[PDB]
Amino acid sequence: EGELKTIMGQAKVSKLQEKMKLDPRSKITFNDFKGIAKEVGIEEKEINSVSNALAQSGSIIYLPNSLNENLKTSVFTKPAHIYQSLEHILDI
Amino acid sequence: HHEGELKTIMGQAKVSKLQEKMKLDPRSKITFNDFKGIAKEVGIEEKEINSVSNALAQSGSIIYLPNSLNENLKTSVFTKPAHIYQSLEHILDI
Repeated sequence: EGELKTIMGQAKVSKLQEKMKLDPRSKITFNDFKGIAKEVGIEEKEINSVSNALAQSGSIIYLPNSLNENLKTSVFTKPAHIYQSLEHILDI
Repeated sequence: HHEGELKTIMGQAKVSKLQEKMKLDPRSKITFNDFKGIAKEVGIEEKEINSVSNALAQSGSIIYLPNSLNENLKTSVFTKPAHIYQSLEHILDI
């Protein structure tokens, strides 16, 4: 509702992005992503909404509906390389 | 979406390039119309801009407050909001 609450809620998701940049892993379980998010004050009640906003923003790749077991539970935290590689090998 | 992994990823790649453009742009505050222009430069249609701008705000990549009553905030996009987050926590100690 109010501007400050909005900005401060958003700041947590920015700190989430910061932590994922510094983590050396590029692929983590959703359970691990949940835990990093908790570290910056994002509760489990908000995690589905935050993951959907990060996926639509292009900031993570997360494919919970995939039939592949690997992809279904995995969060790609540095997707930029994946986007670039895909456009190159498929010549988009 | 079941079975749309490749379609999902490449649609996301457009918004990723939009965040790239905004990191490289030296401006830290632009109008929403300028933002729309930049998004269309990476191939994001007018029809998806409101959903893209919502996902970017919720992920903390922009500040965009269309419901504000301050006319300037209402039509402005903050493209490097990390400095604002940090400053706000600093000056209000929260």
